[PDB]
This record gives sequence, C-alpha cells and structure tokens, in this order.
Amino acid sequence: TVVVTTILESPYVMMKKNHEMLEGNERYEGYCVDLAAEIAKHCGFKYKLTIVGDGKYGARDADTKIWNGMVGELVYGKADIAIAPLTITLVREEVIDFSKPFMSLGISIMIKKGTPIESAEDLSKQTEIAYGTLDSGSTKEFFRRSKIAVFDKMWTYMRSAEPSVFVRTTAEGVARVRKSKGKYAYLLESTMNEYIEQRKPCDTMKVGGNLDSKGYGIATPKGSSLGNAVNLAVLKLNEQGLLDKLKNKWWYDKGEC
Amino acid sequence: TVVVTTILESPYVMMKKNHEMLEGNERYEGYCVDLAAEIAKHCGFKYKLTIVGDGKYGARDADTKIWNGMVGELVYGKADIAIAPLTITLVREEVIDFSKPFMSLGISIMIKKGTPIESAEDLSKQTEIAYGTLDSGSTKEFFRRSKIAVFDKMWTYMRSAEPSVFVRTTAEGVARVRKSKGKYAYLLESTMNEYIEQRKPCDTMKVGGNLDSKGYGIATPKGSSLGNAVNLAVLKLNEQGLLDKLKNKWWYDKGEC
Ligand SMILES: N[C@@H](Cn1ccc(=O)n(CCC(=O)O)c1=O)C(=O)O
Ligand SMILES: N[C@@H](Cn1ccc(=O)n(CCC(=O)O)c1=O)C(=O)O
Ligand SMILES: [Zn+2]
Ligand SMILES: [Zn+2]
Ligand SMILES: [Zn+2]
Ligand SMILES: [Zn+2]
Repeated sequence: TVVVTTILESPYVMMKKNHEMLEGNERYEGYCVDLAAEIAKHCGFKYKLTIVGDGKYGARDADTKIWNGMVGELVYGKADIAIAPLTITLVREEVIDFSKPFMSLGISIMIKKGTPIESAEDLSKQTEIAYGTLDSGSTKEFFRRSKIAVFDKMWTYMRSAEPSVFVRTTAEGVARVRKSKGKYAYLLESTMNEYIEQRKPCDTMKVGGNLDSKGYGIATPKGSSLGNAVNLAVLKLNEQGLLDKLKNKWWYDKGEC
Repeated sequence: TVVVTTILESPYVMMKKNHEMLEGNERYEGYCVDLAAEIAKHCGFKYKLTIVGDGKYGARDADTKIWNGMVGELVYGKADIAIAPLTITLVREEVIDFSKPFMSLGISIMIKKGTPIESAEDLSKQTEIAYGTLDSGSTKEFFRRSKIAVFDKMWTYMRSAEPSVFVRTTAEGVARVRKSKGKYAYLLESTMNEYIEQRKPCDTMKVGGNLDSKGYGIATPKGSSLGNAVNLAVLKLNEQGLLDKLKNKWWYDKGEC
C-alpha cells in the first residue's frame, strides 16, 4: 500500500461535509483526490491518503538544513508519493523527483472588483493603490531578484512601502484586498487567484497576464520505482484531456459566481 | 529544554510582523506566549515553543481511537506541555492532566450591529434572524442535549433550519454574521466573541450573558514532573492579578474599536 502525503488546500484536498460519517480515503474530496485515483489506477497500486504532519509544503531550514512539510516526509522516508499543488523548484528537485507538471501557473494580480488596474505595469506607474505579496517565498523572491524594469520598480516600492504591504498567509492577502476598498492589490499564484474569483462574495478579480511561469508536479523520493510510471500517467492524463476536465470541474463547475 | 505545544490562534499566539528577522520563541507574541514565559519563570525551566502540526486542539477519533491535535502530541510523546485555549473536559482529563483554569468562558451570541437581538430569549422567539454554531463541537452539543426551555426551542429550530445554520469554522461563522446584513447570529465562545468585538471593522457585538460556564487549562501528561508546579503557578499568577492583566492587554489595550 502506497502512502500518499497531501495537504488540506481547497479545492485540491478538502474534508467532505459528512466526513465524520466516513473513513479512510473517502473522507476527502477535491482535485488532488480525483488525481490520486487516476494516478493509482494507471500505475496499478493501492494507496492511503494522509495529511502531511506539519501542514507545510516543503522548505529547508537555513540553520539545521532539515526539510519540513511534504518534501520532508518524502526525503526522510515517511511517505511514498506526494500529490498536491507542489511547485517544481530547483532546490526541491535537488532532493526529490518531480513528474512533468500536471498544472501550469504563474504569478498574477488579484484586485477587488472595480479597481482601475489591468496589469503589473499599471501598478508600477501609480501610487494610491498599494500592492504586496507573502512576506517570504517564490513570489517575493521573484521581484527581489528581477532585472526587468517594471518588476524592479515594483520591488523598490514594495520593499519600503508603509504600512507594510506584505502578508503572512493567503487568507491574509485576500482579506486585505476585500477590506481595502480597492486600495490594495495582492500578488499571488494564478491558480489560487482563479479559485477565489469563483467563490462568494465574488468581489475579487484576476487581471493581466501572468508575470512568470511554473507548474505543479507529483513528487516521489529520489530513485523511487514509482517515478517513471507516475510521469507517464501525468502525460497520458493530459493527452486524454482529463487534467483540463478536472480543473474545469473544481474551479468552474463548482464555482459560486 | 521543555517542549511546549501551542496553536496559532489570535490573540493567544501570533507571529510578530517581523518574525522573519527573529528566532526561536521570539518569533511569537500573544496571551499564551506571555503566559508560557511566566509559567516557565515560576517553575524554573527552559522551553521551546512549537505549533501543533495538525492545527487541532484535541479529539479522539471513534474509529482509529487516535487522539489528534495538542492532546495527541502530549499522549504520544511529542511535547511535554500544552499551553493554549484548551477547554478542560472529562474526555480529555481521562488521558492528560489539566491545571486549574487560567481563563473562564461560556457560550455567547455574536450579532452584526443593528440586529434587533439582545439575548438568547430574543433569538428563540423568532426565525427571521437565523442563528447557528459550528457543525461540530461543545457549543453544538450543548444545545442538542439541553433540557432547558429556550435552549430546547433554539435547538429545535437550528436542527431543521434551511439553509443550514451550521458552519465549518469560526471564520465562516464570523464572516456569515458580517455579510448577512443583520440576518444571522453566531453562537460561540465568549472569549472569541469579545476579541472579534475589538477588531476592525468593528461591526459586531456580543449580546446577553453567557449560556454556560467552562474554563481553559494548561495540559501535561499523566505523571509529568511538571504537573504540580504548573498548577501552583497558575494559582499564583491569578492571585497576583497577572492573568487579568494579560487578558486586558491582548483584548482591550490592543483593541481597535
Ligand atoms: N505551490 C506552493 C504552495 N502553494 C499552493 C497553492 C497555492 O495557491 N499557493 C499560494 C497562493 C497565494 O499566493 O496566496 C501556494 O503557495 C509550494 O509549492 O510551496
Ligand atoms: N477551547 C476549544 C478550542 N477553541 C479555542 C478558542 C476558540 O476561540 N474556539 C471557538 C470560537 C468559536 O466558537 O467560534 C475554540 O473552539 C477546545 O478546547 O477545543
Ligand atoms: Zn484514467
Ligand atoms: Zn513569514
Ligand atoms: Zn511572574
Ligand atoms: Zn468537519
């Protein structure tokens, strides 16, 4: 039985409303729960879904050099595979193996409906509408290291804006956009932006094209015997149109706006 | 070094805005962070604050018979003491020890300012203004088992109300009160009600007296070498007026309304 590690993040993995009457894998539902079933079917294995112990995705402590979250569970042998919205990054690819991406994404802009902003360039040219990102992570790092004029201008602003424009969590960034009467725009992953856009109170909107490109991949321990099969399954699913179908179902078919 | 388990719940434990520049226990602030320092001071031990991995307080699954949250961390040896807003209950006291209560609370009513409701009696006499609680937990169970008229009347209503008046999380309940335009009242722990009342946009109000009584307590494993000292520490802090100073500090001095 393959131990799958995942994380509670809507609409990827959520508790069914009646989860208390259920048990095992049936307690969960969502995009990744559906994806796990597909992968298992094509790779030919039985599995058990478990929620990552520390509820984190995967980062290496600069001091101890220890990995936490799902990457950690894979690295230290606590799980056999990770199916969740885990970004494929150089540092993680150095310690675990990733499948080809099952979803493509990029940094995007979230605004409260009605805000007169249509792109990052628009944000960089004005001042009365503040904007920020998570206080740590790839999105913040993207701006900090950019050599592109527009993003350099945005980073210069964000790094010294007052009050601070950074937030610690997604919920924090979304709430700020929603209570700032259009005076705050949040920079986040397009997938989350797109999801929130389809959820009540339906007062946010994703604008402009993505600022960068990346994707989520299924992860397995280095030199795992599941790596090859899982990679082929992800390609087969995309070719069959199933990845797009799954995305449309959990983002739009179940939308509230 | 004593391992302390706690949970990110405002204003009990929160991440300082400059946490990325701080280390260890200094990354956190809040009522329980202050309480932990006092308890360790008077008990004479060194400690390290850790956040419970699954973000839960403590319940036993009737299936697996496994304890989750902070109670689980104590019973399975992951932490030596739990310092958080953990309600003292019979089922929990059966596996861990609780200090005398450091804070008293009870079920209360939260309304959007403007709602013509001043008590549980007012709610029980009508239906235009819907009211509910978490879909699971002590508050819901309180109503389900009550033999008291008014509470029986309230439960008789809640159990058959449509759409469902129950919510999955505190955030959901609070958000529902704020966006229901005076048509939903939320029943919750007085401590959280009093806290929300002091947070922007200052659009909610706590009405009526508590419907019941209970307390939060510090938890330690059975046979812990710290059990006795922790208990005496709580009593001394109460007698010194320290517990009330901390409540006033985190609820009102730092209040925004
Ligand atoms: N892919 C990330 C984890 N992850 C997943 C989904 C998601 O929506 N967001 C962030 C959304 C936001 O920007 O608020 C995120 O950070 C990782 O690999 O660590
Ligand atoms: N004391 C509970 C945990 N706990 C702590 C703080 C709190 O505000 N609320 C609930 C607030 C609300 O009713 O929405 C709560 O359920 C336990 O011991 O499990
Ligand atoms: Zn298939
Ligand atoms: Zn941070
Ligand atoms: Zn003292
Ligand atoms: Zn539930």
